[PDB]
Amino acid sequence: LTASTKYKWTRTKVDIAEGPGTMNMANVLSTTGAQSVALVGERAFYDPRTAGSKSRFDDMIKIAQLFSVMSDNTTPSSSSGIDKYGYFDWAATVAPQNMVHRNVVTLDQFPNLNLFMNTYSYFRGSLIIRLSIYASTFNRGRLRMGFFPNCTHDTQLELDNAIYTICDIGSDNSFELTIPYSFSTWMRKTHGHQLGLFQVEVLNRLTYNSSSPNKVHCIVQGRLGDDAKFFCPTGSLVSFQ
Amino acid sequence: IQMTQSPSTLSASVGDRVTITCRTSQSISNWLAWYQQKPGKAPKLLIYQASTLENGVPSRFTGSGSGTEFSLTISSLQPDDFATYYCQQYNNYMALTFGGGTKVEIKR
Amino acid sequence: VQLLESGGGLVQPGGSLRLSCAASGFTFSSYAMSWVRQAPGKGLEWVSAISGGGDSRYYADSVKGRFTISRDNSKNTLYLQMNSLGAEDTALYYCAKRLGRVAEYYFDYWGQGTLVTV
Amino acid sequence: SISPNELGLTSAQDDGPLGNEKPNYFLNFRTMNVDIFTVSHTKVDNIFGRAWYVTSHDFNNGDTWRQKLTFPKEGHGMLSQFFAYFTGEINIHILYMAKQGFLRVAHTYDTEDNRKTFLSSNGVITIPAGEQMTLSVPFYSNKPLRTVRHDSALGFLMCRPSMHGTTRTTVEVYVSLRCPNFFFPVPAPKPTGSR
Amino acid sequence: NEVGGEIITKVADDASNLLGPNSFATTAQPENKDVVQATTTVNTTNLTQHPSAPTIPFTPDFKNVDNFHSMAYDITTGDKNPSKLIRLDTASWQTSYSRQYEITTVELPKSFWDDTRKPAYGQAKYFAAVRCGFHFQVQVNVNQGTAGSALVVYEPKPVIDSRQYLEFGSLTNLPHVLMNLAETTQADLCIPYVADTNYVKTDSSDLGQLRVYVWTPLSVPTGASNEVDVTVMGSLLQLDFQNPRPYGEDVEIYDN
RNA sequence: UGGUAUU
Repeated sequence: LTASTKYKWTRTKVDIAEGPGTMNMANVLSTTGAQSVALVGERAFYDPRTAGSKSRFDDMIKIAQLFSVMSDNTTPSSSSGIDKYGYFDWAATVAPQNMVHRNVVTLDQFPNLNLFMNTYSYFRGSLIIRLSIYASTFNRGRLRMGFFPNCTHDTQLELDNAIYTICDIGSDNSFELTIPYSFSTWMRKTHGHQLGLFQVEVLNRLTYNSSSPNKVHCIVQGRLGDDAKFFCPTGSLVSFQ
Repeated sequence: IQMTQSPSTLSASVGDRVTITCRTSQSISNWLAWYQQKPGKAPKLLIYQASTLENGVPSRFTGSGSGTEFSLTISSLQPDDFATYYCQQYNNYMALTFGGGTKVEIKR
Repeated sequence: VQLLESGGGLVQPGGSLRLSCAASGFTFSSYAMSWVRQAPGKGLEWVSAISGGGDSRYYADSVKGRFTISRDNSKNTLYLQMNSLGAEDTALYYCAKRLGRVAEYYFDYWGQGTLVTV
Repeated sequence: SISPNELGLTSAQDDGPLGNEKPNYFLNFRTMNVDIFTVSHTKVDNIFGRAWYVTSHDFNNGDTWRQKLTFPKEGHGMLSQFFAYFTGEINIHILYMAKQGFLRVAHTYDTEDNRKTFLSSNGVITIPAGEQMTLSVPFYSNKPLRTVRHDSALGFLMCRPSMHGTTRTTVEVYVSLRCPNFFFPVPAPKPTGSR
Repeated sequence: NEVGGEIITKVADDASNLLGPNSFATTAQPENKDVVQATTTVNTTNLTQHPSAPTIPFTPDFKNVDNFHSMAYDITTGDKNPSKLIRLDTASWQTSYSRQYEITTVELPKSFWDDTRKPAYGQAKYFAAVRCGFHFQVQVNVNQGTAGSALVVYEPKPVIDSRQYLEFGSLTNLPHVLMNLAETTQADLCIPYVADTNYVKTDSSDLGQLRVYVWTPLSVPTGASNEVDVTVMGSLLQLDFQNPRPYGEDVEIYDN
C-alpha cells in the first residue's frame, strides 16, 4: 500500500560518540585519514633514484641491526679496560686470566641503540657483540670474551659458566658473540636493568717478535639480532644535537 | 646576511668611468637596486633589478651583475654624480639591507 | 607623489614617540610603504615595511619587538609607533614608498625625513 | 651446512653490501622472533604516524606567523635523524586556543617569505576558536628530497589569526608524517652535552 | 606556364616533314628552386633561407673508422676517457695519529676534474650540471708486522654539514669499508648518485666527500715504517654532464 | 502514479 507516503521522509539521524573534535594523534590510523590541503587532494610521484636507492627504508629495526662501537673514545682505555669504553688495548704483559676489558653493558652505550632507548620504552632481542682485534700477522694470542646476562656485579668473575667465545687471532679478526634474549618478562625496558656483564679475559697472552707490536688495539661494537623488536614509543630522556 | 661594498670612497675627475661594486654573502637573483643620495637630500632610485633604469635617470648609470657581485658603472662623471651610492637588496627573508655607501667625490 | 613625515622630536631613553607620514599623489593602499632610517653621517638601515593592505609587516632584527609599523589607508597615513628607544635610534627617519611593477621591494619615492634624537 | 662464519668468525672488511648481516648459531640457541603485538612498532609508516610537539606561539596581533618546521631531536620523531633524505606527506596538528576568532593555517615549502602576503592562495584551513585540526600537507617542494638536517626540512607553516580585538590567542603545533619515504642511512647524532 | 613548352613542341610536330621537327621546347621549374634548409646538431639550429646544393668529394667514404687500426684502441675511447681511474688524493698517516683522526677527504664531484691532469677536466668546463656514480679504491699498504686499521666512509652532503654532531661509533651506518691493514691493502666502494637535487653543480662538493679516518692507530714495531701513504683512486661508473655553460663559468643551477 | 525527498 503506502510507501514513503506513510512517513515523512527525513535524512538519517546518527548519534555522535564521546568527545567530538578530539584529536587522536597517537594512533597512525587516526592521522592517515586527515583532510588534505592539497589542491586536488592528490599525491606526488617520489624519486628514490636521486637518493641512489631503488626503494624507501621501510623498517627501523634494520638500523638497530647495524654495528656501532660500544662507547667510542679517541684513546684506548687507561683503566686497563675496566671502564665502559669499548676501545681497550691488549698488551703482551697481561698474563692469562686477567681481564683486558670488563664493563656492565647498558643499551645506551652503543650510539645506534641510544636513539631507540630514547624512543622506545621496551625491547626484546638478542645482542651481537663483535670484538675486532687489530693485530698484525705475526701476533698470536687468544682472548675469551664472555657475557653473564643480567649481571651487574662488576668485579673479575671466572667466565666458565658465561656465554663466552674463545677468539684466536689470525686472518679473521672479528669474533661475534651472540647473547640470546634473556630476561624475566617478554620485553625488557630499554632504560632499566643492564644487559649483563661483558668481560674479555686473556686466555693465552699476546706473543710478538721484534717485527711486530707488543700491544694491539681492540674495538668492541654491537648491534641487536635479527629477532630484535622495539615496542611502545615514549619520550626521550636526553635531547640530541 | 650582510653585503659589503668595495670602495668606500672614490675620487675621480669629471669624465671618468667609476665602478662601485656591491657583494652579497649569498645569491640574490638580480634583486639589487642602487641609490644616489646628495648630502642633505633624500635618496633617489637609479637602477632597480640590478640593471634596469628608473625613469628620468641618465644613461651614464648602468648596473650589471647577478648573484653575489653587482656593480654600478657611471660611464662619464658629470658635476652632479658626486654623491653617495648605496646598494639596497631584496632577498627571500625580507631582510632588506643597504650597503655602507660609496662617497664619489671630486679629484682635485 | 610626495610623502611628508611628521612626528620627530626629542625623547628621553626608553621613550615612545610615533612618526606619521601623510601621503598623497598616488593610490596609497596599492603600495607597500617602509620606514628606512639614516643615523647621522652613515648608512641607511631599513627599519620596517608594511604591505599595501597592511596584512603583513616586516621588521629588521635591530628594531624588532619594539617598533610597530601600522597604516590607515582611509586617510593615507603610515605610522611608526616606536617604543623603548635607545641611543641607536637617533636617526633621520625617511618614509619610503615601494616601486611599481616588480616582485621585489625597491624604494621609489622617499620623504624628506624627520629627525628623532634620543 | 653451518660454516664457521655462522658461528661468529668473520672479518669486518669482508662485510659486502651495507646492511647485509646473518645470524650466528650456538649449540643451544638461535634467533627466536616472538611477536607480542599484532603490528610492528618499528615499521616506518607506523612510528612516524604518531605526532610530536613542535612549537607554541602567542598571537598578540593579527600578523602571520612563519615557522620553519624540521625534524625534531627529541621525542620519538628523532628516529628520522638516522636518514639523510625524506619525501612524503606530513600532517600538521594545530590546537588553536582562542575565545573568539579563527586561525588560518597554510603550509608552503617556498622559501620566499613574501608569498604569505596573500595567504589564501597557499591553501587555507580556518580553524574555529578553541578547536584543533589535522591537515595533511602534500609534497609541494621544488627539491625532490628534503634534507632531514635542514632547519626548514618540513617547509614553513603560516598561521594568521582572525583576531578579536588584541586578546591574545595561543597555538601549539604537532607534526607527524603519513607514509614517509626515508632514504640513505646516516650516523646517529650524539646526545646533547658531550663536548 | 608548364604547358608553354609543350605547345611549341606540338606545333612543330604538326609542321614536321620527313626531317622531323625544326624546334623543340620544354618548360620546367628552375634549378634554383625557392626552398628553405634547416640543419641541427647538438644545441644548434641553422636556418638557411637561400641554400645551395651541398657538395661532397669524388666517390667519398664517410665512415671515419680506420681499417688498419693505427690507433688500436676502441673508438669509444675519448668518450669514455673522462671516467677512467684517476688518483684523487694521497696523504700520509703518521704513527702518532689517534683514533678518529681524519686522514684524507675527497670533495666528490669536483675532485674528479679539479686539475688539468685529470682527463675529465676538459669536458667538465663546458657543463654546469652533473649526475654521476663513483667507484673508489682506497689503497693503504703496510708491511707485515704492523697493525692498525682505517675506516673508509662515503659521507654525502648532509653528513658533511652536520659531521660535528655525529657519533664516530655509528659512522659505519654510511657505505664504508672498515679495512684491517694486516689483511687488505685496498677497499673498493661503489657509490651511486646521492643528493637532494637531481643534478649537482659541477664545481662543488655537493655529493659529499670520501673521508678516510683512523679506526685504530698504527702499531708499528721499532725499525719499521712510521708513515704509511693512503691513496684514493676513483673512477666514474657513469657520467652525465648536462647544462651547457661558458667555459669554466660558475653557473648556479639551484634555487636559494 | 502519494514518484507528495531524490530516481
